[PDB]
Amino acid sequence: DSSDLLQREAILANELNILDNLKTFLNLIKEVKTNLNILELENCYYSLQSLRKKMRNNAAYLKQSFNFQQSISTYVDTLHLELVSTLYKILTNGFWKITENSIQFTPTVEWGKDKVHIEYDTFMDFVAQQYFPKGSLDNQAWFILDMTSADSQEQVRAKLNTIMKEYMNLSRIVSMIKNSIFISGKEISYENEKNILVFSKSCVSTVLTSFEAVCDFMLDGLAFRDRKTLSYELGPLFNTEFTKFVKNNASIILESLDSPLKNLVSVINNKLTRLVAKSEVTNWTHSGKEIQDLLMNKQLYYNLLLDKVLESH
Repeated sequence: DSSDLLQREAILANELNILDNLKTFLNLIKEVKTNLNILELENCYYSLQSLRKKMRNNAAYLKQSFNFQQSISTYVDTLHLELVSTLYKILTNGFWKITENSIQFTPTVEWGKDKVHIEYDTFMDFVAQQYFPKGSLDNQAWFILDMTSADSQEQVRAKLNTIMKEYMNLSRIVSMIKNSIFISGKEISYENEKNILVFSKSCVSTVLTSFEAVCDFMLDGLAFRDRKTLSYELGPLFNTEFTKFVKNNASIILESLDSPLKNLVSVINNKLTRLVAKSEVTNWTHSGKEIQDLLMNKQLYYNLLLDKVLESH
């Protein structure tokens, strides 16, 4: 009974220490949650940074009984998922909306009930820094690594992985464009007002006009970031396939001196040239000389005919 009395006095002696400790944790969690509600999502990451610092450093923390301690560490986990999920929704469904035959981009959004202004470059600046600072996804980073619930961690990875794969490396956009340009019966269109690139199903004119849609979208539809990424990835192919197509349809494009397909071919040519300059890449070039010449000099048409004939002659 004096042991019961002792224990009771031990417990009470540690009470104010426990509540003070709890009070701190709640203040740090309040921080995370405040920032998340007011969509200060850059800050919110640093709020989680301090919190995971304090949790890593509290030696009492891991000594708390299983279920109680686990429930706090899981709460904070789902704040990890909440911040990333909010990031992913603003990105994959605010700045970008990519259906299976549309690609839409907007450099600005007014998000949530309180309608807060967010700018794509500012946003993508901190997102890159915090989650992909090496240029790829940091799988050894505390954000992923400190999480202690399997399902919420898998989900955080998945979301961050696709943000890299599809909204940084633009992989799906790159393949949608790749699978349509210069392919007969695959139409593409560009509505500059709503800034959407629409893929359809449906001649030499239609192919050129739809490749011009792609061009216009990259020239005028994108942030510097993504024009550069797509141009890096597609530029080589743009080059090979524009000219191959023009040469293959010479007799319809070049057979007359002032054929109306020449205006369109000219325009796409100067646009491809503006693209290289504008995207600032170095993996491909486009002076546009070869096409300017071909369109201007009838003899070059005759040369193609001559050349083609001599292959199987």
